[PDB]
Amino acid sequence: SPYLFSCGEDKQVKCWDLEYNKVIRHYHGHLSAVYGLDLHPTIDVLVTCSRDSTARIWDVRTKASVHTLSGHTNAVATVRCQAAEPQIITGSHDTTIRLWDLVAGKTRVTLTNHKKSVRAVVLHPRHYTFASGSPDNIKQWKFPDGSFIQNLSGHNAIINTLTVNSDGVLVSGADNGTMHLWDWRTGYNFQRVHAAVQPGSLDSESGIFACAFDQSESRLLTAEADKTIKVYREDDTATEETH
Amino acid sequence: MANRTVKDAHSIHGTNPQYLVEKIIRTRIYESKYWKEECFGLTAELVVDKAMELRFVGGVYGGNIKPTPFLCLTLKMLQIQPEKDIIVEFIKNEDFKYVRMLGALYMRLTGTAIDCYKYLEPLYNDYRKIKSQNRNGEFELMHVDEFIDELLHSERVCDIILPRLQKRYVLEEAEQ
Amino acid sequence: MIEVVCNDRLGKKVRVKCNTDDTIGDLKKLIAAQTGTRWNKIVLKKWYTIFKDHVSLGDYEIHDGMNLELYYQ
Amino acid sequence: KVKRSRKAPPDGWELIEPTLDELDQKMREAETEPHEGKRKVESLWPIFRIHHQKTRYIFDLFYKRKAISRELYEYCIKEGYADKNLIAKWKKQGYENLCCLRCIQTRDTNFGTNCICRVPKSKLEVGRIIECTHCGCR
Amino acid sequence: YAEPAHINDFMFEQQRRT
Amino acid sequence: WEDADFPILCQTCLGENPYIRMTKEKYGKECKICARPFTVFRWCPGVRMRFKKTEVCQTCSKLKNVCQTCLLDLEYGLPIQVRDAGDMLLKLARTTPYYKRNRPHICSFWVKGECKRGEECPYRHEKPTDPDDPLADQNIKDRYYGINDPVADKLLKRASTM
RNA sequence: GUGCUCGCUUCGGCAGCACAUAUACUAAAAUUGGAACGAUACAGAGAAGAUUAGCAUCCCCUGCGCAAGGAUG
RNA sequence: UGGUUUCUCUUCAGAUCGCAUAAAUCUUUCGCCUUUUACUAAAGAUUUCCGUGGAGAGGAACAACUCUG
RNA sequence: GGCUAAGAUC
RNA sequence: CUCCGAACGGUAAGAGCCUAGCAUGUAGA
Repeated sequence: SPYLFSCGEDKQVKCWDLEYNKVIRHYHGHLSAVYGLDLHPTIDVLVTCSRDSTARIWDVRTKASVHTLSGHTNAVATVRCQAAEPQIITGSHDTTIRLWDLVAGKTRVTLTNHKKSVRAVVLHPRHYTFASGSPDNIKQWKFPDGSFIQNLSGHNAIINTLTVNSDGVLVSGADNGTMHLWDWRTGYNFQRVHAAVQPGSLDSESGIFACAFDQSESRLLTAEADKTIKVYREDDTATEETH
Repeated sequence: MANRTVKDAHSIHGTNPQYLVEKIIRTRIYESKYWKEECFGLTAELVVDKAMELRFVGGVYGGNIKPTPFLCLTLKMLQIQPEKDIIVEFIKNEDFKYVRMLGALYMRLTGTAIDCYKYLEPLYNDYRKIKSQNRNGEFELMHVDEFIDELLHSERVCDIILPRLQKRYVLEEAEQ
Repeated sequence: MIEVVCNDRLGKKVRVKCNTDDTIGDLKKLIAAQTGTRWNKIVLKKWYTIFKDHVSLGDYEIHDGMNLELYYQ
Repeated sequence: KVKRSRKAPPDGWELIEPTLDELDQKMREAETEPHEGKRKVESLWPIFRIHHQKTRYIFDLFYKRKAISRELYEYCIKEGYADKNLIAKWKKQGYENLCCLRCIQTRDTNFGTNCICRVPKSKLEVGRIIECTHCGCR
Repeated sequence: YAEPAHINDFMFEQQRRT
Repeated sequence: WEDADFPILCQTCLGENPYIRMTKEKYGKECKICARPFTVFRWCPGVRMRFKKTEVCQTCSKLKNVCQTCLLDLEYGLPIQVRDAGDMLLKLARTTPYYKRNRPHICSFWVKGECKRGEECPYRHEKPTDPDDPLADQNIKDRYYGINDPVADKLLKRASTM
C-alpha cells in the first residue's frame, strides 16, 4: 500500500502516507519510544515493536490496536512479520527471543541462545528459513518452531543491522564500524571491511546502525552513525579464495 | 407525606394524579402554612370540613408564590383521589357556593370528557357570587356562572391546564 | 433606552430593550417575547429580591447592561 | 372517524356501515381503557381482539359469504378496515383461525419457534390452560 | 465434559416432549 | 473480563429430562458471588417448574464446587458449612431430590386473597413457610460461605438423633 | 380449526387422511432498606512569617472529549 | 426463450455513483486572543451519516397476462 | 537518584 | 445599513438539630 509509515521515539507511530506527503493516521498507544516497525505482507496490520514493556499489533486503516503481545521482560527491539512463520518473531533485549502468535498473542517458543541483549533479526526466504542474530554469540535459526543450525563467526561488537540478500550474502552492521560481511551458507566472513568516518565527526563515531539491500539487489545501502548514508556497490574479482 | 395519599388506587389521564398542576406551582404549594397544617392528616370527611370553612376562589398571589386554600384543597383532593360518587356529591351539594366550585376544579382536571360536559352544564344556571383573589392580592367579585364558563373556556385557569378530548361542536356530532 | 439582559440559568439568556420610565409589567412582556413563556408566570429575582408588578424601571436605577436572573413561577 | 381518502366509496359500503362502526367504537373504547387490572401485556389483548374480529368480518363477507364487491373490498383494505397481511395468512390452509400476526413471526421467540397460539390442544400437553402473552389467546 | 451434536433441534424437541 | 461457555450446575437443577434448552446472556445479570457479570444461563426444568437461571459467578463457583442455582454442593448435596465440617458427605447426602428446588414462587395475590389470575396462574397458590424457623432467613454470603449457615446447623444436629 | 375420503354410509353424525408442534427476565405482586449542603439558630475568611521553584519513573468528580480542570503516594 | 412486483443479504462502486451536499478528525495557514471549549475560512486527504447503482440467494400477490424475439 | 539557567544564591 | 455569542475561570470555609422525589425484584426450607 502507498503509505511510508514511520516510528518515532516520541511515543507516536506517525503513519505518514505518501499520497499527500503528510500524516494520515497518527496512531498511538505505546507508553514509551518505539524501537522498530514491520509491515506484514499478508495481514493488514503493522507490528510496532515499542520499548515501554512490549510491542503492539496496530491495525492499518483502523487506527486501533489488535492485541498486546506482552512476552518480553525488556524492550522489544527487533521485529519480524513473515508470512511463512505463523507467529510474529519479536526480538527482546532480555536475552530471550520469542515467537508470539498473531491470533492468540502468547509466545509459542522462546530461544535458548543469544546470551547478550538481542537487538537484531534477519530473514533469508530465498532458499532457506529465516535466520536470527545477536550482538555477542549470534546463531542461525529456523522458521518452524526454531532450530539452531550454526553459530556466528568472531564478531563480538554490538550488532545493530543484520541484512541478508537472496544471492547468499550476509551483511552484519555493528556499532563499532566493523561491517563484517559473511555468507548465509558457508558462514566465513568474505570481506569483513571497516568503513571510514566523516571529517566533521569524531574518531570513534562511525557505526552501522541500519543496513538494507536495494530492491534490485545491486548496490548495498548502510546508514552509518556519522551522519552519512553510505552506498556500497559491487565489483567483480576472483582473488578472494577463503581457506 | 407528599407523594400520594393512596398507594395504588387509580391514575390521572396522562401522569400521576399529584403531577396534574404545574411543577413550579406544586413545589411552592408543598411548602405552605395552610398546606403543612392540612397535609399531616386529611380524610374524605375531613376534606368536606376544610372546604366548607374557606370562601375564596383563586390561585397564587404576591411576589413569592402564595397559594390560595382553594388551590391547596384541590391538590389535597387530587392526592387523595376519591371516588366518583364523592366528587359528584361535592358538585351537587348546595351547602356552600365554594363547595360546588371546589368540586368543579377536580371534575375538569381528572374527569372524563363526557363527564366534564355533563357535570358543568347544570352549574351554568347558578347566579350567585363569590370572592376571587387577584394577582395583587386584592379580592374581586366573580359570579358562579362566570367561573363555570371560564372552566369551559380556554385553558387560562389559576394553575390549571387540561384540554378536553374535543370541543362542544365536535362532541355534538357524536353524542348530545 | 436600557438593554436589560434577562440572563437566567441553562442557556435562557436574552436581551430586552425597554424605556427608562417603562414599568416592570412592560418589561416582562418584552422578556416573554424573546424567551417563549407566559409573561404572567415570570418572576425576576436578584438575590432573593422578587420584583413587584407596578414599579417603574427608573425607580430601581436599572441602567444599561444591568442583567437580571429570570425565574419562573 | 375520517375515511382519509374523500374519494366517494362505492356501493355496499352503506350495507357494512353500522357493522364496522360498532367494531370501531368498541376498539376506541378499549383504547381508552386504563392500565389498571391488566398485568403487563393484558391491556394490548383487547387491541388485537377487536382487530381480529374486524378482519374476520371483511374476510367472511369476501370469501365465505362473497356478498361484498371487490371494489368495496379494495377500498376497505386501503382505508384500514382490515389488514392485508392478516387476510393473506388466512388464505393458506395451514392457518385459518390464527390469534395474531405477531405469533406467526419466527424471529419473535427467544428459542426460535412458534407460540402456543399456533398449536392444537390434542397435540399439546394434558394439563395446560396457558394463553399466548404476545398474541392474546389460543 | 461437553460433547455437542449436529442433530436437528426440531426433531429432538418433538421426540423428547412426546 | 468474565466470560463463560457452559454452566457448572447440578443434575437436580438441570431438569428431570434428558433434553433441555438453555439461553445464554453474555455479561449480564450482575452475579453477586464475585460482583462481576457472568453468562446468565436460563433454562426450563420441566412442566410446572420455576424456570430459573444462573445466579452465582463462573470463577467464583469454581472454588466452592457447588450448583449454579441451588449452590449446595457438587456430589453429596450438603451446604458448604456442612461440607467443610467433615465419609460424612456419604451419609448426609440424599438421592432423588424434591421438586421444591424447581418449584415456582408463591402467588402474592393468593396470599392477599384477590387471586384474579385463576387456574392459569403460573405461581403456586399454596401456604407459605413458617417465618419463625431459621430455614427461611438465609442470605447471599450466608449460603455461599460456611459462616451463619442454618441448613448446615440442622444437618449436623439431626445426624445424631437416635 | 380448515379441505378431502368411490370409508361406516346416513347425508343427523362418526372414523381416517393432509396442514398447523412448545410464546412467557413468567404477576394486577410481596416486602426490603434512605440520600438535598436544603431552610432555620449559634461564631464569622484572621487586625502578622527566614528554604529559592518544576519535570516522569497510584485513583474519584465536572465535562461529549484523542482539549482541559480539582485532589493525590 | 416464458414473471410484473415487493421485502430480507453478498460484492465492487472511479458515472455530476449525489443535475444537491452535512458533521467530525489529521497536516499546514489567517483574524481575534485572556485559561480552555464552543470559534472565521483558504488548501489537501481520512471517517461517520442522509442515500443510490449491476448480479447471483430466500418469501408474498393472477403468474399466468402470455412480454421481447 | 536523573534532567532543568557553575540553578540562580549573602 | 440590520453579523444577534454561550459556558468555565464565581458565590466558599463549619459546628448541633430537622424533614424528604429516589433503588433491588433472587437461590434457600
